[PDB]
Amino acid sequence: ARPCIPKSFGYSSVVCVCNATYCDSFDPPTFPALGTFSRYESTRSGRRMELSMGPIQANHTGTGLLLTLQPEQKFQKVKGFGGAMTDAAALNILALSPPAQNLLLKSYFSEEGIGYNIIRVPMASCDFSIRTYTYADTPDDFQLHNFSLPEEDTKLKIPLIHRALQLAQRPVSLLASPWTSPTWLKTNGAVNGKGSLKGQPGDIYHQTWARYFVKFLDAYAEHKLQFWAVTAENEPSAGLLSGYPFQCLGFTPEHQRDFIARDLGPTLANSTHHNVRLLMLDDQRLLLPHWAKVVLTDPEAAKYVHGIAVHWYLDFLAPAKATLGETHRLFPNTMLFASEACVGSKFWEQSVRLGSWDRGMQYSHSIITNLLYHVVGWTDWNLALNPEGGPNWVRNFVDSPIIVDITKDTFYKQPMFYHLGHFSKFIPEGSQRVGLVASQKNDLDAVALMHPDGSAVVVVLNRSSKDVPLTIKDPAVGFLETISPGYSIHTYLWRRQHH
Ligand SMILES: *[C@@H]1O[C@H](CO)[C@@H](O[C@@H]2O[C@H](CO)[C@@H](O)[C@H](O)[C@H]2NC(C)=O)[C@H](O)[C@H]1NC(C)=O
Ligand SMILES: *[C@@H]1O[C@H](CO)[C@@H](O[C@@H]2O[C@H](CO)[C@@H](O)[C@H](O)[C@H]2NC(C)=O)[C@H](O)[C@H]1NC(C)=O
Ligand SMILES: C=C(C)c1cccc([C@@H](N)CN(C)S(=O)(=O)c2cc(F)cc(F)c2)c1
Ligand SMILES: *[C@@H]1O[C@H](CO)[C@@H](O)[C@H](O)[C@H]1NC(C)=O
Ligand SMILES: [K+]
Ligand SMILES: [K+]
Repeated sequence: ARPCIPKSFGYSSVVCVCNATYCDSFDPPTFPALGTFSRYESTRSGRRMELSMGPIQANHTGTGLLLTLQPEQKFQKVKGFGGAMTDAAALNILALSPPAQNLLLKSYFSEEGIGYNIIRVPMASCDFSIRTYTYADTPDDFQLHNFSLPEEDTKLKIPLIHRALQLAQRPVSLLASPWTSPTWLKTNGAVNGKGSLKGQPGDIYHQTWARYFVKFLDAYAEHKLQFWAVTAENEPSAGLLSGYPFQCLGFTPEHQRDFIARDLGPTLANSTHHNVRLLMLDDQRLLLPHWAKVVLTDPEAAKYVHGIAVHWYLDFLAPAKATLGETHRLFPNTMLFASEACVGSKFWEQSVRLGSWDRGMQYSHSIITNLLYHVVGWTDWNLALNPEGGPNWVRNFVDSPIIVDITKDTFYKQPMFYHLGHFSKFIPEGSQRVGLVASQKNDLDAVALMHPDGSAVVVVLNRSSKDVPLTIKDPAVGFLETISPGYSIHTYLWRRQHH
């Protein structure tokens, strides 16, 4: 439709520039006819999800790298992909002119963009807020008569979510997560710092907190928004830490277990929102498998927990097999879901690196990692930030796939945007990961899935500098002869028919 207008800021690759009159976009999605494949290619050298087509061939007589699809080796079904409508994201989006706002939202949520189908919604304030508040700051309101949504919700987040839903053809799922409770429910009486709910699960404090989730869902439902899931707390481990700088609420895994079993599970199940799924953890992966063991081996907690939400701070190393792998082995029927990821959080690295191919590769490598370890979806953090990586009331700035420069009424689509889009655009909800076997050792990262309609999608990431010729074999269908250029990412799509 409209190509990337590239701009360099001195990092390893380019951003695509959008403004009030222009943004890069795709034509309406169509599949290549049976016997043809589509390839979307992005490269450090500047290609941005460029479409080409090739033939599927009956024969192959190379001896080089062969990737054989395993369409009958089935893994997890995919929920989807998206990002977070924080106060910071909403403020940044709405600071653009109406035309630029629309082109930003279409970039993420339209079929002429990358087809996001998940939005994570903070329950009141977090670090990516400029005001500290909860929905029930009036103290000792245990029946939550004064619970209400402030303008951050009613004027900023909710209208933007509605606009996103209008632009999407794919059903969008919302996920809610709280950072802090009202301070009068907390041992330390502050939004931040070390502190937990007062008392113990099953008591008035805990019941009030569970009821606040229902009040939140009720309030959003009054605005005609329904949630797919909630998490039991954003990063519950954070509130166990002395001096924690911003909004938090500390739970040990035992506290979370008992809160879910006694309070949050029963309260949600008793409500009109009983179909909303409950995800535990919502925290970093080295807390697994221990946290899953503590919560899910209690049958009274386990019956309320639909899944385990994981956060990915891509700046930092941690094992995958020992965390996600072991958790899936122990609890295969409890889905894993990546509810937050970000990069740029180290104080000594530039929060926003406009055009960083490396940060793009961190996004796609993380997504592939997640999908190969059974994770059913992947959710970015802030949908948009300013060039400082904000706003953020504690200056905990980070990067975002879209960076807004309001002085030019312009926004920049980072490599991260395209790396995420190589997945989000091409993996409909209900797709199933399938196997993909390499004939020889190689430097590529790849994942294969099957759409609900049986079509194939393969993503190939090359983090190496070398162009790698390869062949994809679909045993039902034939061979795709291709190349994975150095510092590229490709998505391949084709129709599958059997004979
Ligand atoms: C939005 O960005 C576009 C693309 O850069 C601007 O349009 C370009 O303007 C330059 C300078 O006149 C032309 O040489 C290009 O040919 C234009 N490109 C296209 C695709 O039209 C546009 O002026 C910007 N809009 C605003 C409101 O600033
Ligand atoms: C379970 O859900 C029902 C709502 O259907 C709750 O019943 C309401 O309780 C409030 C007081 O908390 C009353 O003022 C309403 O009149 C009740 N409504 C109905 C329709 O019965 C019930 O309290 C909930 N139980 C819990 C949370 O333990
Ligand atoms: C191209 C194919 C099909 C392929 C088959 C087997 C192995 C490989 C490896 N070169 C890389 N893998 C270990 S991986 O692709 O399985 C992988 C990549 C990732 F980004 C995160 C991860 F945990 C595993 C490639
Ligand atoms: C494919 O393979 C066999 C090799 O013997 C041959 O019969 C056939 O003509 C080849 N070429 C094509 C285009 O199918
Ligand atoms: K209030
Ligand atoms: K930083």
